[PDB]
Amino acid sequence: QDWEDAMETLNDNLKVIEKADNADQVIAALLYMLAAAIAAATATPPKLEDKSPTSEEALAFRLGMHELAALITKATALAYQGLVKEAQAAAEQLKTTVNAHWQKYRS
Amino acid sequence: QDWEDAMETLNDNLKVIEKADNADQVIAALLYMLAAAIAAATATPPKLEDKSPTSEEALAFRLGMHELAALITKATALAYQGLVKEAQAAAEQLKTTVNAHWQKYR
Amino acid sequence: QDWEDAMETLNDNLKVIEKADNADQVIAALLYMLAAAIAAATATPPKLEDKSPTSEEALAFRLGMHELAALITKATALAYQGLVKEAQAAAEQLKTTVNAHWQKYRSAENLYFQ
Ligand SMILES: [Ca+2]
Ligand SMILES: [Ca+2]
Ligand SMILES: [Ca+2]
Ligand SMILES: [Cl-]
Ligand SMILES: [Cl-]
Ligand SMILES: [Zn+2]
Repeated sequence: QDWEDAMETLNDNLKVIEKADNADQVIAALLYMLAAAIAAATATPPKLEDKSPTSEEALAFRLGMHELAALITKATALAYQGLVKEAQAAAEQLKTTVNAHWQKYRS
Repeated sequence: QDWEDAMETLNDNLKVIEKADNADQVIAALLYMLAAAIAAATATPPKLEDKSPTSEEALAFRLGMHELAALITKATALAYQGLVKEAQAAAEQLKTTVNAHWQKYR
Repeated sequence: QDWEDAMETLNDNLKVIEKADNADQVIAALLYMLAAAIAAATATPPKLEDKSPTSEEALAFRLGMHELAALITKATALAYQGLVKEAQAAAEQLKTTVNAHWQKYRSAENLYFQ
């Protein structure tokens, strides 16, 4: 379970959420995303492979992954309330923040 | 994410929890609190604007927010078991922790 | 005592999961585990009592606790889907990682000079 694997899991579950039809499928997908976001914050992306883990740059990376976890959790709260369309809209929005982090640290 | 709005979200959802009649209302509110607590730990509160992000003081702030997330999650477990009164009581203790954190870092 | 207490909570709920008969029992236990894993990442284990909290070694400990939280959350996703046997199997795998972390960071005082 490396960083790219966690990012792939985020991508795959975003596509599941977009096609889902009920709250339970959305919530399951968001829980898998939350697990991947937490895992990604413990992993080292390509751009940081030889950086000091206590560097400001590495801390910023980990905080960015926590930002994703916060957005995923808020979308989970919406879906738990039965606001499924709202949770799907929230997932579509956080896709862009996930993409920002993916593009910043990949390769 | 910004720290002040996360604190407001925590405060708002504590009041939702106090008024709640069933476990699902409590769980949803706790999930909004958990998202806010996670978000708050990625921000720099006013008291830390003059400190390095890698400082001991900034780490203590982020660990404090993680402590809050841990308490929220435990209250969520209680509410998931249908222990609404116990979850509301855990949330009352949560309020003290949130208040203290707000006063320390505002 | 905070770190040891959280490790005890993890172990206690792994047994709950092993004995569970439905998804809701597993989910509640995993949520208690997730709370304990998050709490443990704010604690200082015996092996780190003399180290700077901003040290690389303290950070590696906190990341190891986050690794547990990620595994617990994945098991929660399985149980939320109703895949109870699968979540219980994930929890058994989790026990191995919990034990590894416990052995790494617990006090080794009883083994000194053996
Ligand atoms: Ca892959
Ligand atoms: Ca791989
Ligand atoms: Ca406002
Ligand atoms: Cl976290
Ligand atoms: Cl037992
Ligand atoms: Zn964290």
